[PDB]
Amino acid sequence: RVRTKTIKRAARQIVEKYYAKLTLDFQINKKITEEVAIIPSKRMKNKVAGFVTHLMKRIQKGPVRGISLKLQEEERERRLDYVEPDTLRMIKSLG
Amino acid sequence: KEESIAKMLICKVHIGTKNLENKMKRYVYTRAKDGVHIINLAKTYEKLQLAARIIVAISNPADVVVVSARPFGSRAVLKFAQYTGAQAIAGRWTPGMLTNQIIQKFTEPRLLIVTDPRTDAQSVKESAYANIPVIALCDSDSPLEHVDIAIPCNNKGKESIALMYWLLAQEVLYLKGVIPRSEPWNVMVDMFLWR
Amino acid sequence: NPDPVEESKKHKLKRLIPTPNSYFMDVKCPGCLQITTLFSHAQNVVLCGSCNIMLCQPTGGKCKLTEGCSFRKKIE
Amino acid sequence: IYIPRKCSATSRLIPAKEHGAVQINVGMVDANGVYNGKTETFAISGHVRQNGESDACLNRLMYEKKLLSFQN
Amino acid sequence: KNWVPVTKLGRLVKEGKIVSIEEIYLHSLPIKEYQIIDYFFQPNECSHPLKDDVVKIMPVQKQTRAGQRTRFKAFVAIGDGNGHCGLGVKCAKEVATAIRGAIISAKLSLIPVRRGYWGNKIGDPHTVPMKVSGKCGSVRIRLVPAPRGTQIVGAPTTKKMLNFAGIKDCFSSSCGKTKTKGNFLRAIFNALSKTYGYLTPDLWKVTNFDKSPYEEWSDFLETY
Amino acid sequence: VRMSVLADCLKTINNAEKRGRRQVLIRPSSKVVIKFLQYMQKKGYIGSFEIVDDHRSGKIVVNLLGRINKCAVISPRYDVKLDEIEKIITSILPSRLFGHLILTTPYGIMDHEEARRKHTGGKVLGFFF
Amino acid sequence: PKKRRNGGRSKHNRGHVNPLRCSNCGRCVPKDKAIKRFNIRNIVDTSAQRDIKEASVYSTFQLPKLYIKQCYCVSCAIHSRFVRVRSREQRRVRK
RNA sequence: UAUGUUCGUUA
RNA sequence: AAGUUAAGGGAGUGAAGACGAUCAGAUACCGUCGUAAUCUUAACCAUAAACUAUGCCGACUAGGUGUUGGAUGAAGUGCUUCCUUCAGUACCUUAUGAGAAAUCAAAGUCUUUGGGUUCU
RNA sequence: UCUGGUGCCAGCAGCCGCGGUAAUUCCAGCUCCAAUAGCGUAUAUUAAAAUUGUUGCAGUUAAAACGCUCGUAGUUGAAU
Repeated sequence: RVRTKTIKRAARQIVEKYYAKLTLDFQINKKITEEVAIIPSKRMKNKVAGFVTHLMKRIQKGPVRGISLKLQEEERERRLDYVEPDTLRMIKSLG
Repeated sequence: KEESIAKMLICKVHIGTKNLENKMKRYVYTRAKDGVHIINLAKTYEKLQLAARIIVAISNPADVVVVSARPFGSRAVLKFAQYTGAQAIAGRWTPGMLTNQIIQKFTEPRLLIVTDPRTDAQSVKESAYANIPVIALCDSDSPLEHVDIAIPCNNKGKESIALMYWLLAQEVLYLKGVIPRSEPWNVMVDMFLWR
Repeated sequence: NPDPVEESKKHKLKRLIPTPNSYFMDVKCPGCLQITTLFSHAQNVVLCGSCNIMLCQPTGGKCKLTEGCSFRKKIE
Repeated sequence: IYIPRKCSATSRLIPAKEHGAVQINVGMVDANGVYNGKTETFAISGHVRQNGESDACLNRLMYEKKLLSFQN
Repeated sequence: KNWVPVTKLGRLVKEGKIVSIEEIYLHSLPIKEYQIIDYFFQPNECSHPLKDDVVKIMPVQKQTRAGQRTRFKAFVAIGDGNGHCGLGVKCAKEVATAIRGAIISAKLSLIPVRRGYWGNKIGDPHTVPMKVSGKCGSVRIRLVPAPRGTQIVGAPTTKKMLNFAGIKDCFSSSCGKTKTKGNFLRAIFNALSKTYGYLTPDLWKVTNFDKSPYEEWSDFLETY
Repeated sequence: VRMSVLADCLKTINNAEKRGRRQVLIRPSSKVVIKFLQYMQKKGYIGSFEIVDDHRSGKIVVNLLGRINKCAVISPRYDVKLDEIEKIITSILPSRLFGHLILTTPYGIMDHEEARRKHTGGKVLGFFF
Repeated sequence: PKKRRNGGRSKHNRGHVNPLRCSNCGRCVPKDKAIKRFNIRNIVDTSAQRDIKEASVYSTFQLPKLYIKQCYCVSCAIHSRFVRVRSREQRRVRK
């Protein structure tokens, strides 16, 4: 069946704006999609939300390709904080 | 001087791969009995201190870009760009940004720095369309097409690349007035190293 | 730079100034103390002067010589 | 009318549309080893860079100018 | 006219910080925009014009499954008759858009042509200072210097291209299939562009390397 | 068989100059090629050349200045009178303002201009420009 | 116009190469040009291996191998799919 | 690795 | 190679030929047989896509992977490998070299046209 | 890309082509173009033709390297 790039990019454009408002609940994440979006067809209004939920079930498991928000900085800071004979002769030849 | 020498020995720049090549006989000294070549390190030092010496000559550093198509060169080039004023792109290089003036990114430089000519030969190809000189960290087998200042080092070792970019940044800082030559440094190579 | 080239010795014969790779040497067999001249790349069998002993077997190059003897270059 | 600049390595003059020829600028240093706003320039023609000999030619030119003294 | 500043050489010429085209030819910078002639050879407040004319139109078809798919390829020549010439080709479905694109590409292919005096420095150069050859495909063309009173003794296309180049005195000699007008024009253009790359004994003296526009105005692009 | 030593010398000079190698070795030296080289030198097209004079009709090493477009021999050495110097020039030399056609004349190797100023055209050796 | 640099064969420093005969059709083909497959096969399939190795004696008897070493003409090799047509660029790849 | 022919002329 | 002449040889293959098939026909492709030929000696013939479709000699211009035959120097175990070099022989990459292009380290060093020479 | 006539006929056309109902090409009228007291046509010859090449061609695939080697005439021939 697959999904079209129009709905894929419409699903990507959202999330980044109010991830602090998006939450775990599937129904809530559905409702906020029309609450925030502008799509006129209700079939999209739930079809894109399906993929949005499919995207957030990929978080807290690995990289999810996007979303540069307040949650990519704590990880960055936490993650931040004799020899081979020819080469010994090189050292001795140079000084 | 002595400490600055001491802080680069422990790394693995000196080892360079097989494929002796031709235009790097000056930089290689002897191939090991096992068949792995070794770089002089008595030429790498001044090649670095001269590549930085031409980098600083760029009036606004943001006009220099640094490229690395490998993961363990990424953190190095991003950190070098962040610490100095130049800027870097890492990972995949979209093959239009130096000749295609229409694309959303574009942003051509005045100076190009290359982690590996063989790996990101696309950028080295594009430089010759827009008069970009190009410095490159050239391993013992790297091609020298469209390169002028070849820094002879190791291009596959994570620590080697990280140290090379770290002390290139160190030299381009010494060369300006940011901090003097005398004092030892504080920023450690693992701060540059791939995680 | 081809005038002051210095490692032309490893080069092939007829380098910048052609020069034979052969030479001449004297041979002293220990316990024999003989004086005679020998040609590097000698082409035929050769004998001693004091006490006749085989010295070098002629091959396609610098001969096999003997297991002993003190052989010294005649160059000045 | 203009006088096109000439490759410092091969002494052939660079045409208008080469786009492969480059102009390197090297800065010198004071006693303390610090940049001064004055520099010097080298120009390399496109065909040397394409052949890959640009590195050796730059080594030779900078040795002639005593910018670095490892010769070759 | 009213362009939105994006690039750097375009921004540098649009303000007017670059006063001629000789320095950009000197440092061999590519010209990527027709701006670098819009704000350079304006019809008003300018010394000389640029004459655009359409040398040839070629119908050219691809022969797809359904039909033919013919598009038109326009060859145009540009030139100030004073040392600046350019040749441009563009293929498009419609002749009008093909002409416009060819004009654009001819404009940004503009090159300096070394007219070469043969009698006197006081007299203006009138001919090529050179036996210059140019080749493209099979056709090869020779431009040979001529005394001052001559015309351009050459084919009609050679005349038309050399008039734009500003050469008024030349012997032309051709070989190959000059019937292919595109290759003929490109060969003539190649010969013209090789004039400023010959290294005659006059240009033996070494000259200082002047600052590139980018390095000389780098701070001017720093405030934005 | 080399036939012409000068032809070899000039082809080697031209090839080395095209590569831009700045120094070139010509193995079979001769007095004719020496006079040709020093005439090129006098006209300023090459630098200091030096003959390695071994016991074997020695060699020559010349320093190039990136200053020569084409140097070539003309074989056979057509005998040219003073009158057709212009006819040969307009066909060979790239302009009548620079470039030299080298003549061997009863007075020695010389270019077309000085052979004209000294009369006595001769045989054509080669050209360079 | 010279499809292959080597002319479809492997002859150099040679004037004549003695032909062999195709194992499939029997056509004469120069030995340096023939497609040669050294075929080392089991006598029987794996099931018959399993059955013989139990119905045999010595309790360790090893089935002998078959060394065939066939050689085919170009037509027979192409028909039997020992060689493919291959694209123009891949035509140069030999291993 | 059975057989399986032909398509009037011009535009 | 075929072919011709004369002796010999004559297994296998097999121009011719004869059948059996296949087919609309099949004098062909397929099958069974089979003469000349194929082999040897002694004579002819003088032609092949006799082809790298690329005449011969000489010079110059670039890297790498091989490999064949010598020679030099060096080292695991009198043994064995590496380096340099000459002479072959290929291959890969590269051309701000060439070419109409395919492509070519020669088919380059050609309107910047001339090393010598023969044939077409 | 004017008007009539003819309609694969008659005819034109050096070559490419035009002519079966809208013929910018035939037969006419008007107009225009070119050279001009001159302007066409046929044949020959020169340039064009670097398609005879000394200057100055080409020979892997467009025509074209003798099957190969020896070899006389000829042509050419290291440095001093």
